[PDB]
Amino acid sequence: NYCNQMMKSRNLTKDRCKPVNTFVHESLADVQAVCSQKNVACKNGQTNCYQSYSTMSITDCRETGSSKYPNCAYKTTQANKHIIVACEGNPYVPVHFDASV
Amino acid sequence: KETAASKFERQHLDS
Ligand SMILES: [Cl-]
Ligand SMILES: [Cl-]
Ligand SMILES: [Cl-]
Ligand SMILES: [Cl-]
Ligand SMILES: [Cl-]
Ligand SMILES: [Cl-]
Ligand SMILES: [Cl-]
Ligand SMILES: [Cl-]
Ligand SMILES: [Cl-]
Ligand SMILES: [Cl-]
Ligand SMILES: [Cl-]
Ligand SMILES: [Cl-]
Repeated sequence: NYCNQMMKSRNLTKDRCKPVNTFVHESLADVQAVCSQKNVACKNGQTNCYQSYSTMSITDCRETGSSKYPNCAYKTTQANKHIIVACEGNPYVPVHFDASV
Repeated sequence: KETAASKFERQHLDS
């Protein structure tokens, strides 16, 4: 499946099984653009989080209950959701994927 | 050495 393939290729399952990961099917520039969209509170108390005006194409990858390194196994869920990112730096760009809504 | 912005792109972007 896509999750197993992309998780491996992107070095999230080569040296562990990362329990959860989200992939966004939008251009890098359109995701970066989120950092000047709607400012929202972060879960951690900071306020450098931003929510996309638009829903975006995303794939959620979540480890199965039986999955165990090295034989990582994922469930793949596809959705169109608003994304929430934490932004930082100069340029002010996404550094953490927080949630999808 | 990968930056935080680099790590986000690798982990999350699949344009
Ligand atoms: Cl990683
Ligand atoms: Cl692991
Ligand atoms: Cl982990
Ligand atoms: Cl994620
Ligand atoms: Cl791109
Ligand atoms: Cl958050
Ligand atoms: Cl909360
Ligand atoms: Cl803050
Ligand atoms: Cl989730
Ligand atoms: Cl959906
Ligand atoms: Cl942060
Ligand atoms: Cl950095």
